[PDB]
Amino acid sequence: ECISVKGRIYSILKQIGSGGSSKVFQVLNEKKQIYAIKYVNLEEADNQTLDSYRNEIAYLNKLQQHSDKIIRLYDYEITDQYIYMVMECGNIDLNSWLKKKKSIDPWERKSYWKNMLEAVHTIHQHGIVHSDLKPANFLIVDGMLKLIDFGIANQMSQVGTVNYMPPEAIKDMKISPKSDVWSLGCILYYMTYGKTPFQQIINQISKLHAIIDPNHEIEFPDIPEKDLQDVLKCCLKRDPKQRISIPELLAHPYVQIQ
Ligand SMILES: Clc1ccc2c(NCC3CC3)ncnc2c1
Repeated sequence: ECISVKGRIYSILKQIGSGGSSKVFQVLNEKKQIYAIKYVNLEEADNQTLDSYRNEIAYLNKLQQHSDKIIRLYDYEITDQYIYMVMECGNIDLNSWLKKKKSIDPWERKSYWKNMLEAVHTIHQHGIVHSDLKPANFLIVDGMLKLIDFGIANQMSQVGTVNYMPPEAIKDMKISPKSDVWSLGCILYYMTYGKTPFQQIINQISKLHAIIDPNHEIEFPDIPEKDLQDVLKCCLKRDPKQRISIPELLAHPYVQIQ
């Protein structure tokens, strides 16, 4: 089984990415170099959907040259019927790795955090707020985290967590770069304490109520890394104005010292 993209033939090893109008394949070029090919079927896509797809592709292509913490787009083919994207394969996505992980090495966690800040800072610098950050949006490649997507794509049953959702998004029923800081904060909180801040709340309506409720205090059990603890408290402030920024996070002792 094979796919051609801009003349070049790729043999398929397996399917990574599953279901929807979109599939991801692990593939090899004729020199046996490994890649991921993202395949999108465009037959049922309206113009607004199409426009979001072209817009994410254009941004991914542009911002590549600005950080190596953003996934590599090598090439693509795009017609009225389909998109093929030839991309960096990597080793494993962050969520699948975290699921099979007993505990995280403090050094690795700090390193992943640095990568995540770098990727997200980069998109913010070009006017993009992701607004839907989770572990699955990060790919581990040679012990480096890379951002897989920018959250621009429009649309593609018991999945789609609200665990990383910021309070101002829920009260808004504005989104800003601080919204990404919250979700990053929930990812780091999960890498620190083994769960996300509101993961205990069974009912989703209740969960959303806890997220926005000032009287609902998030717990920050004492840990050896006091700087890590402070990062979490700064990221998980409900008021976006008082929430720490990415530039402030990049100067934080947690990422700078030792
Ligand atoms: Cl676009 C893209 C590229 C690679 C992905 C990936 N790679 C890890 C799979 C073991 C090969 N895992 C999950 N999603 C991916 C998405």
